[PDB]
Order: sequence, then structure tokens, then C-alpha cells
Amino acid sequence: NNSVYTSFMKSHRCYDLIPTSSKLVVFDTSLQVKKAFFALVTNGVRAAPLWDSKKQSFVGMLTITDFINILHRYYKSALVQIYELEEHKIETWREVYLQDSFKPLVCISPNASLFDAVSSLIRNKIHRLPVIDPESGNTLYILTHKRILKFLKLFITEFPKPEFMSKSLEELQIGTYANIAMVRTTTPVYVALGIFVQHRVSALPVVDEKGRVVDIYSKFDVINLAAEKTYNNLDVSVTKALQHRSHYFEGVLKCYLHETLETIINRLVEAEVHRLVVVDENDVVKGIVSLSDILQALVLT
Amino acid sequence: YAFRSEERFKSPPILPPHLLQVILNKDTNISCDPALLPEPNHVMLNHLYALSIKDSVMVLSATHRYKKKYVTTLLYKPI
Amino acid sequence: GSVKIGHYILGDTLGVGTFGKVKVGKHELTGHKVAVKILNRQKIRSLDVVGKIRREIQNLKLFRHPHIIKLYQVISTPSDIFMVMEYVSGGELFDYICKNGRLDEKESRRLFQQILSGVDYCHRHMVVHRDLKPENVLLDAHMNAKIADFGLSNMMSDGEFLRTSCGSPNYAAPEVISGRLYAGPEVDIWSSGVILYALLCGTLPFDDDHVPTLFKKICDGIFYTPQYLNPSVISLLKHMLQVDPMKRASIKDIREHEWFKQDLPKYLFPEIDNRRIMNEAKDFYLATSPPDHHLTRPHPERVPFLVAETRKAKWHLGIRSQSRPNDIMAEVCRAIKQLDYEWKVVNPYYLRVRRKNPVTSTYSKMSLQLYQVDSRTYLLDFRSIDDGPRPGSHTIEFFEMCANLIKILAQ
Ligand SMILES: Nc1ncnc2c1ncn2[C@@H]1O[C@H](COP(=O)(O)O)[C@@H](O)[C@H]1O
Ligand SMILES: Nc1ncnc2c1ncn2[C@@H]1O[C@H](COP(=O)(O)O)[C@@H](O)[C@H]1O
Ligand SMILES: Nc1ncnc2c1ncn2[C@@H]1O[C@H](COP(=O)(O)O)[C@@H](O)[C@H]1O
Repeated sequence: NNSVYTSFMKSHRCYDLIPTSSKLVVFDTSLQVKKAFFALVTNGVRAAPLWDSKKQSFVGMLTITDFINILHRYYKSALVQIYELEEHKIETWREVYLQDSFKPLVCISPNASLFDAVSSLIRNKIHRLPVIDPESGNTLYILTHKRILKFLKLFITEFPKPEFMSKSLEELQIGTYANIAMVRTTTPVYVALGIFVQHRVSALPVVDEKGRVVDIYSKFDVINLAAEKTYNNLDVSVTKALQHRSHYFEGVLKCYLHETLETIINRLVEAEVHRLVVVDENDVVKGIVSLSDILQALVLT
Repeated sequence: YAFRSEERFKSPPILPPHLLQVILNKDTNISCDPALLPEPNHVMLNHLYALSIKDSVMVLSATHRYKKKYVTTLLYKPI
Repeated sequence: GSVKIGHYILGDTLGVGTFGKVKVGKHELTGHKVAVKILNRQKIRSLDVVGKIRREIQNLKLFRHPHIIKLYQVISTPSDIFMVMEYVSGGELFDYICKNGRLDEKESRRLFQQILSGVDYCHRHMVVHRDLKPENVLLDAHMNAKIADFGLSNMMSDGEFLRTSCGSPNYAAPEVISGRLYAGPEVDIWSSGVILYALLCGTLPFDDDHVPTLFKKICDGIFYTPQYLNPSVISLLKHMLQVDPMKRASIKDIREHEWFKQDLPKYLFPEIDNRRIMNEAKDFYLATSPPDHHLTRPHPERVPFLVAETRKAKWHLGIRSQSRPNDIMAEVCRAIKQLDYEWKVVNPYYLRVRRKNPVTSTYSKMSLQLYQVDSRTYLLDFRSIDDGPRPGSHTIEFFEMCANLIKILAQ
């Protein structure tokens, strides 16, 4: 079952993954966190490499997760305080973040095989893996679970295909059904971040009284709070926060247990989302299949 | 119809039009990945593009090329 | 005796050329025919270019194209340098046009396509053939197209433009006739435009008995249009010959044009698999200009910023209003205010500065050129470098290096 997908990743460098022309912003550790997060929504990027002026090197990464942590961490009430965040600086917050645990920046050479990349993503449990040319020392592109899946289905050929993928999801046991981290439609966006910090999950499918999926709150959706400068009020519902795009999205991407693995990966790379919520006739939650599951279902199988 | 003609020596040289076209102010499609930019002109590549500092943080960027690829690196550094 | 280079014996002379005269070779054994360009060392020693010739031979060497005269080998000797090239009979296109009068559509289309692929080949290889004339393009036995003289050609560099202007008056772009900086693809497009014109009307679109009135005619985008052809070739020519180098057509623009598409073989441009190919080059690899158009699904990470929008004001570089010499002086003092040292090249407004990394032993350089934006204002440009494991970044070191310099020049 590893005869093809496993070899393919070892035969292609992360170089082929990199876009012809891309854009990446990098922050100085001397920069204030407030200005940093606003810069993220203005440039479109959800991740920026942290640069240290004194060390003259790349110390770490800055994602939306950071914005989630610092939001849940220092908070008093929606109306009472705009205080903590403003003054706080990137390196100063990394200090209280690393106070509990010390985890240096991870990176991969663009000349390394795609198999080394998918390994560093599962092993380190990280969605942002920067590719940095060791010769020049310049960060090129930030690899993503989405970027790889797209590249995989799009580039891989027809020929070796016929055998394993056809098998249905329910029977393949891929993805976590054991404990599903979710939020109600009336649950405050604060407790949403509280679950985002407790569990390392990247999304929280919202449910009504019936437990059906009427929307989904992704770790990326919270950056909108910084984009709209509404992050001061965390007492609002996730439905109230997702009400900004409510006139745009088609619905909640999902699939069924009895569907083929092949049909799932296709719909997944085309929708360009990070996961799907498996359900039934009642559209109630069953389990979650993310890109991390598919990527971890490849490297070994 | 011959022959070969002259050249202009008046200095300083006048700023070429190409450089005034920045890829960061251009707008991509709506469906593409936000981190994507069109293939830049080889002439504007090493050049620095500094964003007006309305913030106490100086923000300047340039589009550097790899072997076959291109990257626009924006850096936010406070004064 | 008789002069011969290798197994090729020289003979009857083909022409004068750019530098040296060219003659026909004949294989001692087989009897094959090649065109050798004879450049006398004594004649090229007088004029002094020690890099221009090196890069010329370098570029034409790798080139393999059906419409680009292919350089076989270069034989050298203390007497004169030789270049053996593919020989073709039927002379220059200038001889073809004049003798055949005015070519039609079904013909000109064929030839123009061919030539445009040759220059596309060149531009893709980062070289620009600056002097493009029907007098510089030959025809084989089958009356195809062959681009010939690369002498006036130059090699394109990253972040670099081309100052020099050369050649006859008629085919020179409105910018190079004015002696202004150019990238070099556009000067070919304009030169190709006037060629496409000659292939139709038989007469040059810009011609006058005495200059600058020829240049004055060239700077002005007004040119005679005969009833001879359809409006499509005119929309192409007028967009191709546009006076504004920014408003001009690129090699891509001509490919997409209607008149150029008709009866065009695939081999020329190296390109259900058509829709499948989209994805390979589609939004995945590059960004498409805004498509008034059907609503398309925006990338999930691009919607949240967008749905809340419907500012972004990014400048070029440091730009002041002071005098040319009075500016640089107020600058260099700050350039030397820090540890950084400056060795300025030829131009007084052009400086090349470099400094050693304060943390490591690495060193990153750059280029600062002072241009003139208008009557009342000047502009300073900042450009990175190149040279040929590490805990620091060449790209970032470039920014910090500039940022520190800019900090003193402003506040
Ligand atoms: N490659 C990395 N280097 C340094 N820190 C990282 C890296 N990837 C993730 N993190 C940390 O983990 C969070 C981002 O997780 P994620 O959204 O899953 O990529 C942030 O709080 C970062 O500090
Ligand atoms: N909403 C969720 N609740 C519980 N587990 C989840 C959830 N989303 C993802 N996971 C699990 O976490 C991994 C994916 O994490 P991520 O790449 O961050 O979305 C997979 O192993 C999933 O089984
Ligand atoms: N399974 C899904 N169904 C519907 N929308 C989704 C889904 N996954 C992600 N999104 C959307 O895509 C964004 C999150 O992308 P990502 O960070 O890749 O999970 C958010 O704006 C979500 O609304």
C-alpha cells in the first residue's frame, strides 16, 4: 500500500511545491504584537517567520494560534479592558509563552524530499513549515498541509492507482471519532478560544440543540476579529462572529462514513479547506477528518 | 537606410518606468491563494520597495528570485 | 595556398556585418556550406570592450532554434576570431520584400510568427537582440526566417537595465532614440513591429530623409496606415508600436492577439489535457489579474479580509526634493557615519556600498542609484546583489542595511 505514495514523496523535493512567485512577511521580535497581527490580515498571510535583530536569525513562527492564545490568556471583559495586548511585544510574549515550554523553530531545506516535509509536519505536529535555503539563509515559502494535498492529487499520475484508495472511510478508520471538540451556536467566542488552547484542534464545528452542524469555527476564522478590530468583545457568540461571512459561504463542507477515501480527498483539495465533518442523515457529528489525518494515513498507512 | 546613430549622456539618468510598477500594489484574482503574486519583471527584482511609514515601524520589502522561483519578502521592523 | 579553418575552406564573401566581414565555408571532404564571421583582432583591439564580446559568444553558443542562426563552433587564433554558423541562401528579408514588393497576409503572418518566436526564445534566455532588421534576417532554401546578426545584442541582468543606444534610425524604439533606460524586451517588440509593418506595406512606418525629424516622427505614435489590410493587423501594430513603453504590447500580448493566432503552428511556441494543464499553471502556481465577470469561489483564507473590505499605499524608495550633487553629499556623510564604507562606480550619482555583518563574518552588498523623477524632484534606488550553512539571511540583511541608512536620511 506504500508502493507508490510513499516513494513519490521521497522522489520530489519541497522545491516543486513552492509557487512560481509568492509573498511572505517576516516580523522582528522587537515589534509589538498588536501591530503584527493587524499586518497579518492586511497582507493575507496567516503565518510569519519571526526574525531576531540581535541574533540575526529566525527564532520561530507566528500564526493565528498565537493570537488565540494571547486573547484567551490575557482577558478580563469585553467592555472593561483594552490593556494587556496593546503594549505587549512579540519577544516579550514569546517569553511568557516559552515560560511553560521551550520549542525552537523548525525548518526544512527546499532540496529535502517531500517525505521529509510530511514527516516534520506529523512528528512536530505543525501546520507551518518554512522552507529556507541553507545557502542564502532566506525564507522562501511557508509549506502547508493544504499545499501538499493539492500538489499530491494534481501532480500524481493515473497509472499505479487501482488498489487502496477505493476503500471506504468507515472501514479505513481514518480520523478521530473518539472525542469531538465542538461549540454551540450560542457559546461565546471566548470559550471557543478556551477549547482552542486546551485541545490542539484547528477547528470547532458549531452545533444546535440537535447536535447538527450548522457552521464551523476554524482557528483561521478568529483572525477576522483582528481584521475587523472587534477582538475587544469576546463575549459574542461564534454565530455572531461568523455572521460577517454568512452572506458569502455556501455551507459546511462534509462527507459520509460510507463514502470512498478517493471521493473525500478530491472534494477536499477542491474546496481548499483543512478538513471535513463526517455525518449522517440527521447531519449530526460523527467524527473529523483533517489534512493531518490524510497526511498521516500516507507516510506509513 | 544607414547608418548607426547617437546616445544620450545627460545625467543623472531618468528613472525608468518599469521600476514604478510594483507587484505589491497590484491586485490578484479573488480565487487564488492570497500568498500568490504574478511573475515579476526581471528588472524590478533586486530593487527595494519601502512602504510609507505611517507607523513607528519601518516596513520595506523587495522581490528576490530563486533558481527558478520568485519571492517577495516583506519585513516589519520598528524604528 | 588558401586560407582555411579546420576542415572548412574559406571563399566568396557574404557581407560586411557589424564588426567583421562574413564569408562562406566549404568542407574539404564533404563540401558542406557554412557562414563564418571574420573579426580581425587588430580591428577589435582598437575599440575596447573586454566583456561585451565574451558574453556575446557565450550567449549564441547555447542557442538552438530553427529561426535563430545556430552557432556551431568558434575557432580562435592570435590573428582573428572566427565563428562558424548555419549558412542559408535567399539573402536578407530586405532583399525578399523589395524583390517581391509587398507581402500579403497569408505570407507575412507566417514569417512574422517565425521571427517573433526567435525573439521570444532570446528574451526567455535573458538576451535582447537590439538591432532587428529585415536586413538582419535571412531566409533558407525553403524561404523560412533566420535571425542573423547578434553583434548589437546584449545580455539581460536581474535588476539591471540597458543604457546604450545603437544602430540605424528606423527600427530603434521611441525610448532608445531618446537615450533612456530600457529593460530590453520592449525595444525588440517595437523593432519587431516596424518589421511586421515592412512585411505588409513594403515601406517603413517611420522614415525621413534627415534626423532628428525621423526621431521626432518616431517619438510621435502617428504613422501612415494603408487600406491594404484589415483592422486587426492595425490594432496589433498600434498597440505594438505604442509610444509609451508601459502601454506597449508584450510578447504575451501578441500571442493572445487574433490576427497572430490564425494559421499558427504549435511547434513555434513550446506549449482534455488543455484544461488539466490549467491547474498545473493555474491559480496554484501564479496569480491571475482581476477577471463584469461570473462570481468565482474565493479561497477561504482570502475571503475574511475581502468580505470585510468591499489604505494600501506602498512607495518606491527614499525620495526627496534636493539638488543632485547636494543630495548625495548629505547622504555619503551618513553612509560613512556608520561603519559601512562606499566605493562609487562610474556615475557620481551611482554608489555601491557594502558592510560586514555585525553578528557574523558574512557580508552583504547593494546598489544605490540616484534617478530624476521630474523637474523639482530626484529619487534614490536601493538594489540587492549576488556572489558566487549560515545562521543569517542575505535577504533580511539587505533590508536592515538599508533601513539603518534610511533612518538617518529621514530623522
Ligand atoms: N515551525 C514553528 N516554529 C516555531 N513555532 C511554531 C512553529 N509551528 C508552530 N509553532 C507554534 O505553534 C503555534 C502555531 O500552531 P499551528 O496553528 O498549528 O501551526 C504558535 O503558537 C507557534 O508559536
Ligand atoms: N474538532 C476536532 N475535535 C477533535 N479532534 C480533532 C478535531 N479536529 C481535528 N482533530 C484531530 O486533530 C488532528 C488534526 O488537527 P489539525 O491539523 O490541527 O486540524 C487529527 O488527528 C484529528 O483527528
Ligand atoms: N470543513 C469546512 N466546512 C466549511 N468551511 C470550512 C471548513 N474548513 C474550513 N472552512 C473555512 O475555511 C477557513 C479555515 O481554513 P483552514 O485554516 O484551512 O481550516 C475558515 O474561513 C472556514 O470557514
